[PDB]
Amino acid sequence: EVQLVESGGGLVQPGRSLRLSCAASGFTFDDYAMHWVRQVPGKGLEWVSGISWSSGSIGYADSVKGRFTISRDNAKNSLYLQMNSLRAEDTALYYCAKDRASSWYAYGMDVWGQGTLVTVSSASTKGPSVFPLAPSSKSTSGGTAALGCLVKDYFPEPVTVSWNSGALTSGVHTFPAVLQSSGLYSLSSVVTVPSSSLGTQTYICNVNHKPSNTKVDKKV
Amino acid sequence: KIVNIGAVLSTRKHEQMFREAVNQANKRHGSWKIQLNATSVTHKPNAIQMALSVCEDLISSQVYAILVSHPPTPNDHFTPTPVSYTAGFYRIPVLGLTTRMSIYSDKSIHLSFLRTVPPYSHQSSVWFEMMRVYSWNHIILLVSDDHEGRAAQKRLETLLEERESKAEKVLQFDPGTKNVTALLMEAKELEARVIILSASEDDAATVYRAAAMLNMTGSGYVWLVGEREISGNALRYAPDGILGLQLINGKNESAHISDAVGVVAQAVHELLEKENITDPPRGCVGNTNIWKTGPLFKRVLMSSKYADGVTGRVEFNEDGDRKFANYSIMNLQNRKLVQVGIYNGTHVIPNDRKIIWPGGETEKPRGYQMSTRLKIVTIHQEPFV
Amino acid sequence: NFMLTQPHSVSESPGKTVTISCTRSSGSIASNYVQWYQQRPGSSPTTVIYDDNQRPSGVPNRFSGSIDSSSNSASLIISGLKTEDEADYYCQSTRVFGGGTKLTVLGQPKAAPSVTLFPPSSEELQANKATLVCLISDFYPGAVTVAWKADSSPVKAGVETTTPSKQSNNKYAASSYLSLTPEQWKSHRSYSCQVTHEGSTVEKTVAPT
Repeated sequence: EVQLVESGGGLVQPGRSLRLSCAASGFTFDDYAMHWVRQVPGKGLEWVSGISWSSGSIGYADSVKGRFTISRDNAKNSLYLQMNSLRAEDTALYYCAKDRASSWYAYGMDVWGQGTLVTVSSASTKGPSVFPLAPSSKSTSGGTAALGCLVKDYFPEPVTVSWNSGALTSGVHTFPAVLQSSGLYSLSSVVTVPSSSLGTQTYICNVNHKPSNTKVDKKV
Repeated sequence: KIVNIGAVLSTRKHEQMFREAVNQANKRHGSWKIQLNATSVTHKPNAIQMALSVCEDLISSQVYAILVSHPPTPNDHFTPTPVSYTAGFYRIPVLGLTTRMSIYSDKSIHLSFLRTVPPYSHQSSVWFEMMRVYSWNHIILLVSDDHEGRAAQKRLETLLEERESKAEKVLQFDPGTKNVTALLMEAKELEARVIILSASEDDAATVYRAAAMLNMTGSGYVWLVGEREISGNALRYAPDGILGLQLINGKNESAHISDAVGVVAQAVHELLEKENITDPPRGCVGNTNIWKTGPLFKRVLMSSKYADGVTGRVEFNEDGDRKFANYSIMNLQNRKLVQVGIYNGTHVIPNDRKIIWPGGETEKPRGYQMSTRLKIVTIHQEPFV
Repeated sequence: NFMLTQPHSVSESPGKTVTISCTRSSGSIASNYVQWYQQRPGSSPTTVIYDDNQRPSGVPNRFSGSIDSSSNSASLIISGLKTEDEADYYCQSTRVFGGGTKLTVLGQPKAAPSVTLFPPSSEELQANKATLVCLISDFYPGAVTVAWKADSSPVKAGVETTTPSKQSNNKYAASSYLSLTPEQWKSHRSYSCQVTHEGSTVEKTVAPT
């Protein structure tokens, strides 16, 4: 049946070239051109390229000039859009795809491949840094408080964050981290305590990161 | 931008769908480069007058490709020849879709002209495709000869030349000839007992009613007739079990128009990304130079194509005429019309319905009846004989 | 070029009709074939509507297509049900994709989210850095847009926000961080983080010291 098998998704240092190979199965390959669309974390897709059913006709979108090239062979059933001199924006979800006809100027789309992860960023473990997020100026609406500690510059995931050696678990909320342009992660944990606990009690949060081997006990 | 692609067509109703078709074409492969235009005039009465108009109107608008269909009301007496001639100068490709008599096939008298309707000569290919798997090989051929008569048999031999086998004699008689019963004895006195027939409607009727007294019909006398012999007035003359025949689309020009404009749009979208495109002249008047972007256009029209249209999958051969045409095998069973399967092209797929061979038998009788004919011939010489 | 327009997220209970509109800004909407695509989370993308009205073979109808230009717009209409109508909807007309729409099924009642704004730590300010934390949680559905305004206009530089995550209490939580420099932090009189939920926006403001 119709299926565009793609694999070989991984991490590559920026600048170096890449070699992708998407295979097919089922339907007859000749009567269809092969598209190349991709998504990206946090945004939609954009049409890029289409290789003719055999050769000759190759089309590109507005920003597909230069290193963004397409290639394909009709002998061993492989699709060979290969990337060279990659940058940070290239980290996304890549799909090998096929047009409903032997051409691609219509942008007709069906059978949306499987998906591949090409990763291009700065790959290096970084020790987390903790900063005590100060609470409000003794202002409360329902007797609660908003205090916590921030964790920044940690990579790869995951981490474990606990308060006073994990004894206090009620009210804690370890929010999942986010990815920055530098290839690290950052998150903060917020506990809910009575407003009378500010100024008379000390709250300490502990951060654990085995890949980074950094443990900082921060008192907000 | 204004890549004019004209289409000389039938009456206004049959030309109506083009202005709707161009918008779909203008939208699918849309850009600010392919803003086509449509200029069309019906098949004017007479021939020289329209030949003036195609230069007075079409190339006077500096067109780039011409589409032509059959005249609505009349017969094939006045099919448009000058279109292949008027466009013959500038060597621009011309696309026909319904007109079909096999004279246009050879690219020698019509230079460059490709058709989406296949000429009757393919029945010979179809005839081969089924006589292979029918347990008979020896065949008798009968046909007239104006231009197509030689074509069908010659193609049958271009097919039956690589198998080292040969057919029987071919009886070439002038078109519109009566009292031709003399040749029937000459063909009958031969072992092979299967007959190939092809002629015009009137000629078929003549040679048809000129055979009942002579006992050419019955069991072991299977007849081969194409759509030319069946379609027309000769319908109410068939024997009990002759091999009918019928095409798929026929008078369905809308799908042909859609597929043709799609293929042409893809080809011209490739063409706009090519070398210098000569600006078409003002027309017939004044300039009589050579349009250098003529054979380049057909260089890709003849090849590739490979579109997925309503009519199916089109694949033009090395000399125009397409390939892989679906086909509906028909059969006459005592004045009735029943099909036997579907010939998709290059694959034999008959169904499992009830079929009747001439004489009422349902079997595969031998291509040559009985046996024990072989003739010895020696020469008086030596103690050997 | 041109940019389409898709709603951020819509919510509908089972048994009620849902509409998803792809609005084209420049040029006629009908002049280019808008093609609706459905991409379920954690699955290969699929096609639903193309050439502004068409169902692929095997699609059980139930998906129409609106190409009425009106205000140069188009839309997709799905018959009323939420059996497996929780996915991402993508509209493509010609080489350009829309923002995308997320449709969620209605389970527990929707509730207003809680936005917590943390002033940057003095220790970070000593380190020539300024991080503004906008931790928003317990919202339904978990599809909220986080934006920051510099007291007279929205600002997009340095804005970070992770995707909302479901917690053990059948609710959703997200995170937001702002990368700021101390000079810009002390330059402005105040900073804000505005998040819109179910058409309602909650704005929190903080000031230095």
